[PDB]
Amino acid sequence: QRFERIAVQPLTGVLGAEITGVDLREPLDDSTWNEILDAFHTYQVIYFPGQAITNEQHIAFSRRFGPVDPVPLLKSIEGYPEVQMIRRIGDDWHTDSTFLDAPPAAVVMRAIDVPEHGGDTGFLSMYTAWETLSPTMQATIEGLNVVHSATRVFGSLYQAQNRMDVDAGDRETVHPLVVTHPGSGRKGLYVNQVYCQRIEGMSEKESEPLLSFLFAHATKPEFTCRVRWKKDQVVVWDNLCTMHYAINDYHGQTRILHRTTVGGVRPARHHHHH
Amino acid sequence: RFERIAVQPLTGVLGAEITGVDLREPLDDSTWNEILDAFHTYQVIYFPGQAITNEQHIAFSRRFGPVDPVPLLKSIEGYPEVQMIRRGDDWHTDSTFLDAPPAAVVMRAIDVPEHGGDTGFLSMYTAWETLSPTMQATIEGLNVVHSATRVFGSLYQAQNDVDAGDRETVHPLVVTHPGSGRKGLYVNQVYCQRIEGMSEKESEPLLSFLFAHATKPEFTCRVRWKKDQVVVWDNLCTMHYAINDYHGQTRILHRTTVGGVRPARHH
Amino acid sequence: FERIAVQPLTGVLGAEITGVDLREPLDDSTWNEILDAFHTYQVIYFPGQAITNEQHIAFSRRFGPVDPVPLLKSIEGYPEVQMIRREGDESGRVIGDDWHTDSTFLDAPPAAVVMRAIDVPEHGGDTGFLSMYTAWETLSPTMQATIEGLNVVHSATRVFGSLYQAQNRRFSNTSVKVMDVDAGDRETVHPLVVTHPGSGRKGLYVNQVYCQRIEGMSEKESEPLLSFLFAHATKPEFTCRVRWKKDQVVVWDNLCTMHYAINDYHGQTRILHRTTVGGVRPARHHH
Amino acid sequence: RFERIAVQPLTGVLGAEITGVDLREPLDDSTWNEILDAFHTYQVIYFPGQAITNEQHIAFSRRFGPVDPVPLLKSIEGYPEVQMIRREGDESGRVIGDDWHTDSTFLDAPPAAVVMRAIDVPEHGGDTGFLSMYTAWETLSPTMQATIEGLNVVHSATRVFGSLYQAQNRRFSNTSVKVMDVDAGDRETVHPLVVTHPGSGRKGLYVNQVYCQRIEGMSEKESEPLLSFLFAHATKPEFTCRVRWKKDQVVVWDNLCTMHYAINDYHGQTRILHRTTVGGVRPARHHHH
Ligand SMILES: O=C(O)CCC(=O)C(=O)O
Ligand SMILES: O=C(O)CCC(=O)C(=O)O
Ligand SMILES: O=C(O)CCC(=O)C(=O)O
Ligand SMILES: O=C(O)CCC(=O)C(=O)O
Ligand SMILES: [Co+2]
Ligand SMILES: [Co+2]
Ligand SMILES: [Co+2]
Ligand SMILES: [Co+2]
Repeated sequence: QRFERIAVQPLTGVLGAEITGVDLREPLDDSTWNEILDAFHTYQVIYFPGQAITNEQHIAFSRRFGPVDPVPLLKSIEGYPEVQMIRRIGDDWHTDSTFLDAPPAAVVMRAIDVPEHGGDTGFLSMYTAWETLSPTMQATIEGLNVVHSATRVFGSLYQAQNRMDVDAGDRETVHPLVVTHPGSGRKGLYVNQVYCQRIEGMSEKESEPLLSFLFAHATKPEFTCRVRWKKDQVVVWDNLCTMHYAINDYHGQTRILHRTTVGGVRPARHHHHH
Repeated sequence: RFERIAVQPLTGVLGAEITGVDLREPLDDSTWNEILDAFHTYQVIYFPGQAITNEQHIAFSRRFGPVDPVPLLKSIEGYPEVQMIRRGDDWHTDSTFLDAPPAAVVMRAIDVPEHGGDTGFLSMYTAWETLSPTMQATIEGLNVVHSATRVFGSLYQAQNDVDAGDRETVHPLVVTHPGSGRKGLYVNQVYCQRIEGMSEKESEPLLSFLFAHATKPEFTCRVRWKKDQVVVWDNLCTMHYAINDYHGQTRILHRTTVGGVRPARHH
Repeated sequence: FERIAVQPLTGVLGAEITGVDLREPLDDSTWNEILDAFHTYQVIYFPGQAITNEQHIAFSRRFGPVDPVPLLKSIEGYPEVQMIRREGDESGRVIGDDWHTDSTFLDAPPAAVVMRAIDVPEHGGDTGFLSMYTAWETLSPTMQATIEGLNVVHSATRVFGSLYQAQNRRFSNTSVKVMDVDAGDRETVHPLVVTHPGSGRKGLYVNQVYCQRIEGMSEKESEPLLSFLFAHATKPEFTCRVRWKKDQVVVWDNLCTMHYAINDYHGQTRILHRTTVGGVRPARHHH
Repeated sequence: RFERIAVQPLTGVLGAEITGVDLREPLDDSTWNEILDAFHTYQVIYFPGQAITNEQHIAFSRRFGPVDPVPLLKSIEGYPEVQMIRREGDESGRVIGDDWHTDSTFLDAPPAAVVMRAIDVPEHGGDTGFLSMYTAWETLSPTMQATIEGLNVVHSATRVFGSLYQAQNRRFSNTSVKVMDVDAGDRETVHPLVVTHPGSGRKGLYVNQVYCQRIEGMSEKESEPLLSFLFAHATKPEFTCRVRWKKDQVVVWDNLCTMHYAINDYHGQTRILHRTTVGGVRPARHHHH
């Protein structure tokens, strides 16, 4: 499509794009914002090189995407509670915090101090993962829901490795296996190995073959892109329709990023129509 | 509840010993109906001590459904419905690559080892019934492509009539038994290739899960063969497994096949 | 066999022993034949043996000293005799319904178990057995050479340790003692391949209930090999199936067999009494 | 380290951009030695702005070893040593190399290296994944390493152009691919599971899903779990890099210690690259007896 106010360079044939010709230190006019939002909706993960911005500017940019909440979480930046420090879940493919009834809609991350080489982030499209399934596979699983919890990350199953709050780790939520993105209207797969326990109404054993197949299917290299971080890069990813993977190939070097979270609504099959 | 025969179940899931009946003789209606009841309930049934003839084996078989005049290479001379079986070891049921596989098989031990050569059986009713309602609802409408390609078609030839080996048929994943009215799972690793409409990759995890689920020991029984034992198994709602632990000994049985109707979800 | 009658159950393992009265002391010649049959057939059963507790204990003592198993409740009056019991009304976890051999989380697991039917269903409640000699002997020479030197980490974590506590499938108070979680998590290491101290034969020694990983490997590294061995050892042709009749006594070798409890008797009482004979540390050689 | 070339590593595991060199020209000894160093270290190297001709591509290739064309691929027009990787705008058939593999491991002596040049490539799309089998090997536990180091693996082309290929329906186009012999597709060779690179002296894992059939001496059932585990382990994203192609980019990869993966995310566009293959020696555990 046509971009007049920004320059967009797609990273692959599936997802990811470099956005230039904008200064995120400044407020964005309506026309420029609308192009950024349509690039976000199309490309699903977008990155802005060369944006030496402040905390308030990071927060204000984030707010264009949706609400960002006065969080004061343990890793909140002092004086700027909407920004968290990320200093280095992780190295399995996932999307963030799917154990919540309403996970983030997006995340906006800024490199503060990063390696010259190493520390890439993989991304993939769950739209493409869904669309490459056969019509029969689609019809078979489209109505299923999946139980998500943090039990293997900070709940009882985690604790039971022998060598946050445990109740909060164990609390289950249920999301559709196939979700409709509230902004693009597109269907995407919604499952991940970090937080998904089982299909709602099935046993774990019953669920395992299907979940394992979907994990392997979604993560084929051709559904993926790889983002390199440079100092002052801003990355925004769609937390509903992508998954990501943190690459730890920079042993012994400092990696510091700041993060804001944009709030979403309950993942759903639709937002009041089909 | 059985007045004309004596029935001793082999396990809590399937299999039963039937005594108090002489298969040399014609069966009156009341006795036949009890045998058919026992067959429908226990799914694999065995009659010890039945020193019968070929025509008697054939006539007993005909009570279950049609048995076809057509000889095979292994037909007994003079008795083309009876075949000699002389000696499998994956769980299967027979000939599911056909549009209409056998409904049942009636096998008679002629000369068999004193120990060794058991046959495992399992119930696909119980395999189906131990799946959660949600798993059931999710897969009940699927159909499965069966062929003999890995037994005597192109895939077999590539690792070791080929057109007949490759010919595909489709059966429901879940079938209703035409006599009992019960639903059972219908899949096996020997002949099932993929789920109709799905790729192989899509299909394999679900098929492998169902194969592993159906073959848990508690869904199973084990039949020992004795001279003159007659065994009948339901070829739709059971699977079986040939145990080869009798290296170097003669094992001869006779078999008749009872014809069935196309496996289906409803009649 | 001159003193006993032995009827093998299959071509791989299992035999019926008759012509013996276990109410009586056994002369040397008869005992030696029973031991021969045990070593050969690996699981042996004696049909019509309406014996008392002292007699069960005395028969057990011929195999080795009595060393009770941690998890099971003792019968009233006899600490060496333990229950396997399930009630008509019970719906909780069934004791033994994955392939295993007993208590492999111990440094020195039982050598053998002698179990007697007290009150059992007319049909239902069989026990599966398999031979780990045969499991080992059907591996290719190259597979054998590849894994013969490996050891395996065993623990009870999924039965009464932290992983058990973390899940919902729960044992009944009926046959099973209250237990310590640290003792459930405690690791022991055994060889993957063991030499039976009585027969001198090599057998595979791994089971899905108690084995966590191969010593020195990660769980991920271990899983393919362990899963392959579990599937390989449990093929039906390596197996037999024992039916219980009232007063049948069964003896199994706890080192070279595995067993499987079949629960196809929902709604019926099943009671058996059991004595456990102590063994020594599993090892690759006894020289 | 580098005085004659500029080297920019792509990731912390493998891959590097090489600039400050003109591949139209012969390379002096000092410059070649640095390129070879970089190749040995980074395992896949790429040279962005190299509008070279066929003779120059061939002459650069010869610095790595002699030219030994790969069985499957079609030669270009005036040059039998230069082969096409090509997919047309229109094409819907099997894509060349869309499983992780290294090339032609069914040969007793597979290629040591490949040098590939972009002729006409999409503006976005058609990346190639690479990974390091040194790093795959080195992240296995010492005990796992000791357990499998002595195994050998049977390779053949049966699923690419032998009987198993003929028995299935997913078909290559006539476009980049020669008509092939089924017996040659089925012919087995055996390589060690762990190989020593003859130039770097480093051990790397040597297994791939395209050509490996079983472990020598084992049944298929015995072999499958180990091979599947190694395939999954070697292809973790952190062992990988992703190379984007620009027109006139020259890429050289080590065919012994890397694997690669062709990404097909450019449905409806032409992609043409030209390739020369450098011959290598029998993979082996040691080059010192
Ligand atoms: O460090 C990164 O690139 C992203 C890490 C991650 O998994 C997250 O914060 O969601
Ligand atoms: O042991 C048996 O009689 C069953 C033989 C068999 O498996 C077959 O009918 O294909
Ligand atoms: O109940 C049975 O059949 C055997 C249970 C068991 O595993 C045991 O007693 O060790
Ligand atoms: O097309 C590509 O990206 C590489 C394909 C491949 O495997 C090859 O050229 O050997
Ligand atoms: Co994350
Ligand atoms: Co059969
Ligand atoms: Co037990
Ligand atoms: Co290739």
